[PDB]
Amino acid sequence: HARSTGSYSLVTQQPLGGKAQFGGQRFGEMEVWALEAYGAAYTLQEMLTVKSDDVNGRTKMYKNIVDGNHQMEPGMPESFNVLLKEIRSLGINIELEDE
Amino acid sequence: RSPGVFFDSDKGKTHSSGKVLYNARIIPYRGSWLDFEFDPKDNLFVRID
Amino acid sequence: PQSQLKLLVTRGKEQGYLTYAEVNDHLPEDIVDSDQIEDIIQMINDMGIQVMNTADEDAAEAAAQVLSSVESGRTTDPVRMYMREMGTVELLTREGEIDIAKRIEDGINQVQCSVAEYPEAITYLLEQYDRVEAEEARLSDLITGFVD
Amino acid sequence: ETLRVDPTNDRLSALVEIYRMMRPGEPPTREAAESLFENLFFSEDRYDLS
Amino acid sequence: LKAQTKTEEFDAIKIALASPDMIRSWSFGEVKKPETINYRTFKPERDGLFCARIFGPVKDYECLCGKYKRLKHRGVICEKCGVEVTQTKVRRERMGHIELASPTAHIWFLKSLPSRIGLLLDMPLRDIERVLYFESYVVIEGGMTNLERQQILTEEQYLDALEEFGDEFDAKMGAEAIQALLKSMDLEQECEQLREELNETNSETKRKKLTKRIKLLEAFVQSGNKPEWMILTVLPVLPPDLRPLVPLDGGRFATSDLNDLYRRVINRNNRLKRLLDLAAPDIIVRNEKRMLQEAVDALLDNGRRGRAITGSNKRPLKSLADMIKGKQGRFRQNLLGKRVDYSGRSVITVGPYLRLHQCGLPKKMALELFKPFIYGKLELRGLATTIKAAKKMVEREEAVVWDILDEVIREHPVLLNRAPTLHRLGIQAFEPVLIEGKAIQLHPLVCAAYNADFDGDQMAVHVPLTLEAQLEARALMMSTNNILSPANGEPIIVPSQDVVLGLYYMTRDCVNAKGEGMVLTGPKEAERLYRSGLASLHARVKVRITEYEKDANGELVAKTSLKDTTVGRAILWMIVPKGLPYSIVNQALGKKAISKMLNTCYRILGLKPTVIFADQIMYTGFAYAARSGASVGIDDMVIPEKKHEIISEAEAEVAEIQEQFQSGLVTAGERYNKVIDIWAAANDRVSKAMMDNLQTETVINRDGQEEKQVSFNSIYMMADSGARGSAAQIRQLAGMRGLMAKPDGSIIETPITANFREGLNVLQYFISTHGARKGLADTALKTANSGYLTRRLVDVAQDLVVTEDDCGTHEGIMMTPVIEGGDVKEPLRDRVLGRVTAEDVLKPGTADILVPRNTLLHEQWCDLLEENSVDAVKVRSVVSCDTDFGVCAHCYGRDLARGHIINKGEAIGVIAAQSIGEPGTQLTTGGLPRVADLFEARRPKEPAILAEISGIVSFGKETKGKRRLVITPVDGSDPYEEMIPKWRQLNVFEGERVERGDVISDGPEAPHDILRLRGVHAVTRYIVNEVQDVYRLQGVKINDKHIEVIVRQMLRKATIVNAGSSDFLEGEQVEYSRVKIANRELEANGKVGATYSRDLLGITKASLATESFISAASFQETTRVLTEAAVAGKRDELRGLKENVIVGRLIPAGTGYAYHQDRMRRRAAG
Amino acid sequence: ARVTVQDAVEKIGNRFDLVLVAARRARQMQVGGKDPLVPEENDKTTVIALREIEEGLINNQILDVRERQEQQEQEAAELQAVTAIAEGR
Ligand SMILES: [Mg+2]
Ligand SMILES: [Zn+2]
Ligand SMILES: [Zn+2]
Repeated sequence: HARSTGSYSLVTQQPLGGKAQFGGQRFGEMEVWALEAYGAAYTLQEMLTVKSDDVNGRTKMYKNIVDGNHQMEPGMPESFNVLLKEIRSLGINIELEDE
Repeated sequence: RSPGVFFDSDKGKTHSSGKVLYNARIIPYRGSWLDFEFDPKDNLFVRID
Repeated sequence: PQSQLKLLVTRGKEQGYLTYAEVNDHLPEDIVDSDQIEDIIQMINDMGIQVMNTADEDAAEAAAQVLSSVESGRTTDPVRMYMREMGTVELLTREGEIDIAKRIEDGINQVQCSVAEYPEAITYLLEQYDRVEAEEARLSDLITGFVD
Repeated sequence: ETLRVDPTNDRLSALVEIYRMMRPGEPPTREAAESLFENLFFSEDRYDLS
Repeated sequence: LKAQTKTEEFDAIKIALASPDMIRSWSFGEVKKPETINYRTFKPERDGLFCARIFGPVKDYECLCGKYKRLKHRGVICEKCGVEVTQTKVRRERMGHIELASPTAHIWFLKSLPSRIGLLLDMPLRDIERVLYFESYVVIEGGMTNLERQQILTEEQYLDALEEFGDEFDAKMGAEAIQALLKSMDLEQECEQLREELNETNSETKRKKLTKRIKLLEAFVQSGNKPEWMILTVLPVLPPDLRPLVPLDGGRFATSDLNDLYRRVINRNNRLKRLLDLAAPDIIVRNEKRMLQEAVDALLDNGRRGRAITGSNKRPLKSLADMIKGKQGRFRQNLLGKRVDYSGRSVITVGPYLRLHQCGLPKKMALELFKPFIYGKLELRGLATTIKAAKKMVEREEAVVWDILDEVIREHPVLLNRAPTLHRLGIQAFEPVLIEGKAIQLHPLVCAAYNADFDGDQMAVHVPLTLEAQLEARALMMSTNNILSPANGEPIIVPSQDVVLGLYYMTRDCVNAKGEGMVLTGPKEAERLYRSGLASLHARVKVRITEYEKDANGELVAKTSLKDTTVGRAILWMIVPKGLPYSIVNQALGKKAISKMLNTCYRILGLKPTVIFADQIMYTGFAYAARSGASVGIDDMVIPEKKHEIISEAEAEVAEIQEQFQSGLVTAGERYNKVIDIWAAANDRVSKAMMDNLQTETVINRDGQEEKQVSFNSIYMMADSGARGSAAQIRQLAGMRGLMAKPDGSIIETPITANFREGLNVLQYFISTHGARKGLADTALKTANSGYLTRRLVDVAQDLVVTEDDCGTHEGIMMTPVIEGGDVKEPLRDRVLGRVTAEDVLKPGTADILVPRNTLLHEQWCDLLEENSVDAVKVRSVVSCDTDFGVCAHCYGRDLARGHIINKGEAIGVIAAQSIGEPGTQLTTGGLPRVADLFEARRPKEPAILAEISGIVSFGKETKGKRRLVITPVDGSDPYEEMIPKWRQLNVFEGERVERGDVISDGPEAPHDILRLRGVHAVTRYIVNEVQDVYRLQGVKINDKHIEVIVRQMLRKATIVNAGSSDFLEGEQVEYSRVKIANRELEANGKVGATYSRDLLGITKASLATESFISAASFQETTRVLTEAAVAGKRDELRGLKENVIVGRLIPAGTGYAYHQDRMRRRAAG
Repeated sequence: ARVTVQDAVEKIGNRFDLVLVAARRARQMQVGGKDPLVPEENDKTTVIALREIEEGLINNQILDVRERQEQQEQEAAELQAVTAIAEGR
């Protein structure tokens, strides 16, 4: 199996095969530890942000990939944002401080 | 496990006393379980299910 | 001779471990609840755990466990507290219904008479009917009909 | 010794304690204790070893 | 400069209690209706759980009613139905609310066994609940009459008390009561009273709880939170898109359970409003309030209570706390796993032709993976008009695109990963080589690191998209850049099986062969002699070789001589680069020697030579192994001729002991032991028959009568070379196999006399079955055990990362060889290798400094220490490092994929844990659970008690439960008397003196005791030596380093003893403490500095302590953590690995360390 | 291709900073503001940058100096333009 950019899940935006075109491989915690033991942060950030969970980041990246510019403008992963909303829906006030 | 009566032990680990223990269990094909079991004080007990 | 919950506690501590079934029956006849256990396994588990590896602090994980044992009656489940709270109210007697209804009649008719003794309560109705025949209102929005 | 640890006295009392054990939180009834206990291991409907 | 308002790159995070108004701030409207959609035109009903007016348009930039559909009109609020036309994504953002008719308890705060309302009010739970359900009254601010403030009453009691006092006495019931309670409470006054009361009465029981509560109170005050907010006024509603109503096939819908729950809450609340306006009797409105409480509680956390079930479905509806918690243990989405784009996977194959730095990548796979790159390049050169055309081209697979792919593949690395990822080598970067096929070709030498067989294991590929990812992949994750195990310096690139049998068959000699004894000018004509069939590959021959040495300063010296060697070794020498001695290839070349070859090559010539050398070694290995014609026949396994006889005699023994049991000369158990022993001996006899016979039995002649050497028999060559097979397995092939044990664990006294070469009869096999199944099951279990251990370990370390460079401490641990029992169970050189010296050590004579001060001890240095007789070296360690909140590179050590000293910012905790846990599959009191118990600090079952203080001791009192031991220190007082249970046999001499930490009894010792009584270094030595005993017993190499960092994490906490800054008994960070006292030794009070006591914490307990709550909310229990942090108003500054992973930004380590550093400095500064 | 970064690591010792600096340089080339300091073998900007690190003609110091110079290269251009902005008075 192989995938570049496929479909995406509605609830949380994450790669999901709907066409029998398969969803991406799952990058787990142990794998994250593997990237953590190596000195590679960017591989990991792009792994769990732009390549996957960032709804803006994925497209904003794709345009750069085709433009011939390799970068990332990561933003915030949609999962953690969903968790912000889920926590904040309770009587719990969660804020992002400073600047 | 076949329906009927069944006699077990649970020796060792129970209450770490080495005193063992003994329990009988009546298991119906369909219905409630009838359990009988001792304790360290040698007082017989019964529990449904 | 008695006090219950010690007993499962003191035994759970000396053994160092208790099966998930061991606490259920050894629990007092007071707290039988299913979701009761959920947090109390977490209580005994930070102090000497058996969930069948913890904090050696203990202490307040006992005093608060004794507070939950005293908290063991009211099963909550508002169907219950309701069914019980209404179950106090005494059944009505065939004549008692008439008593109460008569009391109602006395009350309402009182407020109605009090309304009729107010001049403005009259004048308002007059002006309102003056608005009805003036096509500024309708008959249904003033009266539901008189006696008739 | 088991009898010494027995809180009950007569048949009805034991039936009350059993009914209270099976379905706690709610008031016992004579017909309810009898019905339950007879319907547990003694009923041709609710019980079979085959 | 004005700081900022609108979105920037934020720092940290804050969590706290929400105000009703604060809640209303998020809310852009109140949802007044349970309705969702119109049921025909599926558009949302206005102000309902799904609403366009409150939340957002159903379609991008399009008003609901359809008035303004144009992308022009934007900030416009429509006149028909107010909807600002904006992207539908803001329906995933905007919150909502509900105004509750009656106050409602927040179930998380009400019951989460710190019942927060309860311990804030010092009011027991059952009283609070009894109030909430209107089951009794509770006083509030009772003034001065008859009654306590927190006191609770009943119906009659309240009526009576009210009749006595109309005013200046107050009581309520229900949620309103609890709210009035909390609101009326003045924290300041309570504090003022608590301090005094603390000061007056002296009792442990009193002032302990007193001081704890005052601490809690002042914390709650500084939090900014106010008690009232625990009682809900406004209830926020979650955005509709996060609880979708979205349709499906067949016209059917599907929706989150949150809609059901919220619907219940709304309906019951509205009904309560109505019942308030209709003036219902109390019996009713109370019931409605209880129902509302239930509804809200079920909406927030449905875990508690009775677990309301969703419509038509038995399964309990999933609530918001169940949305945060998730399931499958503790997993927060960034933890359990995440689906990732630009990736793939498939079955893998060999591809021996590959260089170590590359891997075969299937054509189609590479096409699909690099698709955007392919588009971009295609329209970059101008082969395609537009992106669409590029798509159409590669979809047509026009012949051109392939070449384009060859461009984008060249310098662009890819990541390869396997399923059981343990150590960091589990993922390795390679360079793609286009392949025709659907399978991924993986370099053989890497098969060791992945633990990947060829039996159908699958591997996954990832693409390093951004520039930084490509460079991270090439300079870090690259195959060739990691040639060494992070656990220990030994090469992980060591040739595996076919290759080692190749070099073994190559480098070797028989007694007589072609060209025996002749002489040749060099390896060239040696190989030239072999390839022409004139000379045998293995023959004793003198040849002229030129070996170099770099022994001159930075310079290669050349020398040449006549070496007595074999044709094969001479041929092999052509591969060996430069300064390596010929001696390395002149051996028999086994799996170990072939490894030490590569290792020495690396520590001498450098990286590149080691790489290319390794490659050539693999190629020649496979080549000559292929040429060797090595096979395995049924006659290759030779059964001892004397086997049957050993069987017979040992079978006589059993009849002897049997006849003895029949005559009663021996008991039953004694008979059993005897027979089992004689059979157990028979096994070893047959084993050491077949072993000699399979070993030296080849008898051949050179020019004489006879002579004998090591056999050229195939299976022997395999087992001996280290290719595969072992004496234990060969034993099971030829000689009889073992004695088996019944499932009971009782070993049968009738062993399996038949072997695999012979036929196994029914019984023997049936008896083997148990051991087989138990083997499979146990291995399958120890997999999970190893994984779990790795998890606890990475949880206890994690954020520990090299931070400073050199702390500059003389402190360290004393390194000597282990010297266990007989000679040297582990050398000194190994222990001190790659480690820095604490202080300059000396020759036997002094004023001579060989190793100055702190210098990394590498191969040459350790060899210099070996030259001299030096028996010990003091070495700096991670456990003794003075650096706060991390480790300095100077103290850590060297070891890495590179032989150089550890880099600044490399995360060593992760690799420590990984390196400890990876071999843990190979582990079997003893075993892996022993390792677990060790790292957990757990006190042993029947421990030994050390002497509390030095000086003469005596046995006091008499027998009740214990017989008291009274200590008598020479100079000091003797308050210390320890009551030692007397039914346990003692050790200590009642008439003799015993030093502190002596043996007052035998048995295992609790590491807490070792720490407290003996020392930090004592206990840090105990752990490492014990766990290393466990590993080394199984033949596992793990450097002391990793275990030492785990230890450092274990002892992280401490408990204060004296005072003058912080509280008495507080468990706190040694880092925090030491920082505060070292800061307090000067300035401040001249010295007020407080004493402490170092404390040993088990790994699972030490993992519990984390500053970041986002981190703790992951692996710990989510609800409790979130609540406990919320009431304290805890501010998470990030700074750690896990939290930054969750929030999805660069890790505060590795490459991102520079970023996080610079940022951390910019923060808390000008 | 560049098989072993050992020499590049040798130059700038941190080895993470190698990745960072080489990334910066590879960016200077990839979206072109600039051109290679060493012959391009068809090696992508990644490897070209790494080579540039190996030859010691590229590193944090050098790059920072060049960029700081360029700030004034552009500052000298706008010198009349921004001084024409006296309308702020
Ligand atoms: Mg396998
Ligand atoms: Zn409109
Ligand atoms: Zn240090």
